[PDB]
Amino acid sequence: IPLALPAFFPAPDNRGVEAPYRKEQRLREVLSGLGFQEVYTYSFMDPEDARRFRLDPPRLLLLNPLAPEKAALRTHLFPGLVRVLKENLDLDRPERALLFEVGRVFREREETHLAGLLFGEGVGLPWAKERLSGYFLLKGYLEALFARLGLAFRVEA
Amino acid sequence: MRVPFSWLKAYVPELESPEVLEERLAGLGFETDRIERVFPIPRGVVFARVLEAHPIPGTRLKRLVLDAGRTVEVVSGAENARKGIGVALALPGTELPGLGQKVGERVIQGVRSFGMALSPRELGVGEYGGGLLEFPEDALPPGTPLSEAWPEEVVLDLEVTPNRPDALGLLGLARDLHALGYALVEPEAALKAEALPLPFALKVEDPEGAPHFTLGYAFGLRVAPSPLWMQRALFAAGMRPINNVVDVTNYVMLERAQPMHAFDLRFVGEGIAVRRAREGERLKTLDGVERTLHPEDLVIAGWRGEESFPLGLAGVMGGAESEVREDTEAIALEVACFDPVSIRKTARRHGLRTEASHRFERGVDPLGQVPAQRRALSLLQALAGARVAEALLEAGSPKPPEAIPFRPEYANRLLGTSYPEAEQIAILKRLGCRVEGEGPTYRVTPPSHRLDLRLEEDLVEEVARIQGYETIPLALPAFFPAPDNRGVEAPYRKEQRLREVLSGLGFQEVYTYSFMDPEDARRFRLDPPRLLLLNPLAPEKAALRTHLFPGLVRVLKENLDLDRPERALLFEVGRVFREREETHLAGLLFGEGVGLPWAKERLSGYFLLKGYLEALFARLGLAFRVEAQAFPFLHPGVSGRVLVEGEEVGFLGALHPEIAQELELPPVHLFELRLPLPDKPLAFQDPSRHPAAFRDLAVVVPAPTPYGEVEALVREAAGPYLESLALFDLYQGPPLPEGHKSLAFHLRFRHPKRTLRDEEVEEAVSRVAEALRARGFGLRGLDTP
Amino acid sequence: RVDVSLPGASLFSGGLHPITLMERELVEIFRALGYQAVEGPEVESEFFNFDALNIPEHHPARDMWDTFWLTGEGFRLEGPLGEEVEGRLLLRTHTSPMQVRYMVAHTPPFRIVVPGRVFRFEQTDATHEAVFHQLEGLVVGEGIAMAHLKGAIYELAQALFGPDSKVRFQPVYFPFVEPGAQFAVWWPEGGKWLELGGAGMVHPKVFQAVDAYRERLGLPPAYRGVTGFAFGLGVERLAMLRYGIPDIRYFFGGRLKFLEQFKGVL
Amino acid sequence: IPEHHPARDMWDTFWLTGEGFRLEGPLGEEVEGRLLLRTHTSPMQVRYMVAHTPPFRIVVPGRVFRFEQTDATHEAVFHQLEGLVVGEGIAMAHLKGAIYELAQALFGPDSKVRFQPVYFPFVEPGAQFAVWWPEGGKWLELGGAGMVHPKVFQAVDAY
Ligand SMILES: Nc1ncnc2c1ncn2[C@@H]1O[C@H](COS(=O)(=O)NC(=O)[C@@H](N)Cc2ccc(O)cc2)[C@@H](O)[C@H]1O
Ligand SMILES: Nc1ncnc2c1ncn2[C@@H]1O[C@H](COS(=O)(=O)NC(=O)[C@@H](N)Cc2ccc(O)cc2)[C@@H](O)[C@H]1O
Ligand SMILES: [Mn+2]
Repeated sequence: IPLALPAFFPAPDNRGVEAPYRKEQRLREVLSGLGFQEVYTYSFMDPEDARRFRLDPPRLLLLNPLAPEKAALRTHLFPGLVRVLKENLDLDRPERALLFEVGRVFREREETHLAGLLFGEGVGLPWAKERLSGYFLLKGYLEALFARLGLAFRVEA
Repeated sequence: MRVPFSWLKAYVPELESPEVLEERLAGLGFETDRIERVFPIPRGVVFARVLEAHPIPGTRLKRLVLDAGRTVEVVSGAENARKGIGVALALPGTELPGLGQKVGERVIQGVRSFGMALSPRELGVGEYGGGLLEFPEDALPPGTPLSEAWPEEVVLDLEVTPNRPDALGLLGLARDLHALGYALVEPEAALKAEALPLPFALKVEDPEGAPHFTLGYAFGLRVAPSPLWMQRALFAAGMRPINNVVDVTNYVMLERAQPMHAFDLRFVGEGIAVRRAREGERLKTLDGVERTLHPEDLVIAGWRGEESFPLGLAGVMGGAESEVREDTEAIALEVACFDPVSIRKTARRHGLRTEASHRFERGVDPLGQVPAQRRALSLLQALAGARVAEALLEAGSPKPPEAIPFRPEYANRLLGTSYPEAEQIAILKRLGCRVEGEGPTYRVTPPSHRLDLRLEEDLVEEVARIQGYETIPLALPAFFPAPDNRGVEAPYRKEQRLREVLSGLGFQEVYTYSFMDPEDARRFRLDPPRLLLLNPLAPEKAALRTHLFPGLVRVLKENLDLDRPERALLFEVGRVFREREETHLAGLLFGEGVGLPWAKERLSGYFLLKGYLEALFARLGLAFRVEAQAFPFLHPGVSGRVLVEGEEVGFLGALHPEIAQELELPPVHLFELRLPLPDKPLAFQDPSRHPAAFRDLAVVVPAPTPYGEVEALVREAAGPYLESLALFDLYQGPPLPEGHKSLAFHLRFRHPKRTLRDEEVEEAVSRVAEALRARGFGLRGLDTP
Repeated sequence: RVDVSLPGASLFSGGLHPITLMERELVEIFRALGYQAVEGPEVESEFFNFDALNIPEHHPARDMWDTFWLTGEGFRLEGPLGEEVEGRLLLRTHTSPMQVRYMVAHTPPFRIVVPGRVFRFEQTDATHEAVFHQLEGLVVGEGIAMAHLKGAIYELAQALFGPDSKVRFQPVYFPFVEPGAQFAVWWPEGGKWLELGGAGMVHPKVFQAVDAYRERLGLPPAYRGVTGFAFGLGVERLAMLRYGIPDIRYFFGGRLKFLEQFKGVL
Repeated sequence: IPEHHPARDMWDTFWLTGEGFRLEGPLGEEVEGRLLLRTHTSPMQVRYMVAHTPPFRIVVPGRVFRFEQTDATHEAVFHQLEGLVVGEGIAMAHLKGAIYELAQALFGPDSKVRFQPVYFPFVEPGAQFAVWWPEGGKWLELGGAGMVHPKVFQAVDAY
């Protein structure tokens, strides 16, 4: 069977069909550019974590789970990131961490989320003592993020 | 070029309207920049005959007795006002296109001026306002409204690209329209010549300059104003009528892109000599400008006995002397083809651009001369009642154009069309081409007037534009690209990721002109530019930048004066020129720095910039360090070179104070590196799963020692199991040795296959203390928990 | 004076997950061939994941896939046109259903590519995960032939491994194509074939399922006179041999020490 | 585009001076001739062809320079994007197809293109084109184009 390449003008309703995808992808890149480290975590959830993390219980469960710790579909992204923090801390002892993850979440409807995590001493002169960190550091990066995305951004209690 | 609708309509009678015409020319390849309606003439303006012109004693004015139906009197100061001519009378009550002062009957120097006779400018037909319009005395029945013989006109402003010199003639344009299908009407040069000798001779001394040169002979001339139709035509085309003879020469020029000049025989002497000027040879041109000729200028000369004199600038402008005035009875009509380069040079040399030089430069039909002679002579006979000689003086024999191979199949192939053979050939014939052969590859020889038809491809463009570019279908090509085209876009992709990463990190991109101010080589202490412009936009832009930071600094200053940014983090990627053209990346930090807007503590200056850079190269996966090195444009205290993957690629530091001061700027930090950056291939390293070894230790060091030197020694002896080496504290004072400082180091060890025995750990921490002190440094703390 | 060799302010430096990197390179490669990237849902209906793709229940074909079935009410699964689709919920065992979703929502000709997270209940070793990623490709239109499918994969190979690379197609079975095929690309630097994925000419019944569903929805048929090819390949499998990753299980490990090694890789 | 001919007179060139400057050719060779700032991206059309073999499709963005007055729509320093597709059977229909795609991609399905003949010593047929901007209700004259001229291909192989 010979090799060939097709040529045609695509039908009208196929135009601009890739904006959604492109959008999410720029987001990840911007994030990786800002300083966030991307992380991929299984879509599964430990039914018990709905309690540990004080979240409404999962709406979707598996009739055939890989294990009971993976018997449900995650409703959030942070629980997972927190666990990877713990895990990373026990294996290696990172002094800090700035992570993010984009992924599907299931609850009422399947939706896409973006979550991030800051942990550690913060930013400053390695040898010096003063440092920027905690809440206002994270909000610092977020403000930068939305400015880079050209979007209004505010946090109300 | 100006295209008067009704004039063009004389050759293309079926033109639908000026709007459709514009449409038609766009498709043919002629863009019209604008369309104007031009000769609005009020009813109050009528034709009048000047019965008599009387001078008003003691003034420079004349009382004109006009026959405008009834006899009326009018006062005029126009030098050309004289009896025996027709004029444009604005009866009192008329509204002239541009004076808003309704014309009225007024008393001037003793006489009641019943309205006034008009100039081209007053009527609104031309810019000339130094004299009255001069019509033929019998042009119309006295008193008839000028409108009736001078209707409004629509003029298109057409762009005529250099490849269509034949389009600098309205007839040339008409032929193109003919190709589209329109009937074409060529003027018939009805001539009643006489077989007699010409009372002068032709000597073409420089054939290189005048490849084809002809002279016509017209006598018994009755020079007078041109007919209304012709004055209206010339005025619409942006030219000003002078008289019978001159007007005809301009009319024909515009008609068939063939400049021609009439020389009054009184001045020709024994004959016309086409030659180069002698150094210094003078010539006063028609514009009334006394000029000095260059031995390179081709000239139309006359001679008498042993004297030779210039009568005009060949192909550019006629001599002031030889102009045809009213007492002129016989002329020599120059109709030639001049060497484009020569005309070009000459026109430049005297700062002239005439309807003639313009055409001779773009090129002229190498064989249109004789046909043009017939047209002009024919018209002279009809308007000036000229008697014309049957013969012409002719020099040079131009060869007709050659045949061009043409395959209708190749035309359709190159265009992606499928026009039937017959249509293709029918079109080429409408454009005047001769088509020989039965196919598939014909012999097409173009009309001498198309200088732009030499290749088969030219011929296919003809078919496409006449068929219409919109008839060419839309398609997409499909092919496997040739092997050496693969991966050709890595360089580009690389630089682009860089910019994006930078914009992601927090840097704001800036674009700055590639130009440089030669003086800034000094202000910014840089070697002077290697490339300069022979034609700079200005002296501040007379050179090509050798760096990128100077520019960024200036934009900082500029931004500060316009708006008052409290800070700034900029970057720019661009070409720099020095020895070789290279791509650079420069950045700038300025302001208070980063921290809590409301709080006081802040991170900024040098270590802030280096902070971002370290982040940048980490995000790029590249080794990065800065070693102290002196830089003329940098602060002696804060200045270092940048090493990426161990190689020197640029610098980082604070702007030298003196420079900041001369530019009135607060401190500024910056850096500039050369691109493309070093490449380090991903070498995945499976991280050990066993616990790591932690050990702290300080190193007392003399204040002058650079952190990088210590860091390096520690890592070296640190052993092959050193995972991490970080600096967590720098201190100098008590209880340390005056002039000394300690460096708190966090160390980590790890073995890929298993946990490390304290033997291995301490043993290494020792090898370090050895070379450490063996260098000259003290080990304050050791095995610190 | 300042010690310029000293460490600067510790600003964070981010990075992208290797799967993201590999997905991006694959999408870039197919974008150059005119493909557009679109995504589908992870939680899918049995209709889209199976029935529409010609994989009916209680037959050897079903027994080839290891499906994760879901439960729970109040969950809304929207169809290609935002409609409420019904059927037993499940985690998609492949990206192929997005092949039917796209076709009911659009009209040929077109070229799509759809990366996505897929799930399969099976044992995880060094080259097998229960949670991995695939990249579907679908090109539908008048005159589309298997030669075009081969051409596409040939381009993938050239783009991925240079001019000395080559492709190999062998027949294999998929209820959703006919002809069906599995393919490998020649990795010149490693001297061995890599089995990337499956492909073939979209099955007549798939086109029928699409228009039939379009009719239920009130749309006119759109795939009666067209043909098309589609393929599905393993992203992790390609990333592993491309970035030199030895164990597929690292991907979802979340270990920063592992991830940080790709900060450079674009 | 040879010297001392109407064609040259169409461009407003910035000429440079200075020695010790090394200008490398398509294959890193040392090329000679009067240095200047490129008045367009078109030269990259010859550089690429001598360094590669057809068929191929390139696009080359770039900073160009022209000595002319700067108004609201004219700069002495601006940017162009060249496109070049060479290969057996390439036709003007493909050129039209390309621009049609540009338009669709840039302004949506209700967009359209318009080609009119124009002159360029480097193509034949030659053309200028505009794209229909639906949201703004007016044609935009984007650039020039055509079928690469026979002499350009000759200059390339000769080099
Ligand atoms: N458990 C697993 N872990 C990691 N990767 C896995 C995996 N199971 C499969 N894969 C990868 O997934 C690829 C395709 O998966 S498959 O079950 O063999 N084939 C399918 O799922 C079909 N949808 C492929 C297909 C066939 C024809 C088409 O026209 C379109 C798509 C394989 O080539 C393999 O590299
Ligand atoms: N001074 C100026 N400032 C800003 N933009 C400018 C400019 N001068 C020109 N341009 C832009 O540059 C585009 C093309 O420039 S041009 O001088 O008219 N045409 C050229 O330079 C040719 N190289 C175009 C070309 C023609 C045919 C080809 O096969 C390839 C290229 C214009 O359509 C215009 O939008
Ligand atoms: Mn031509």
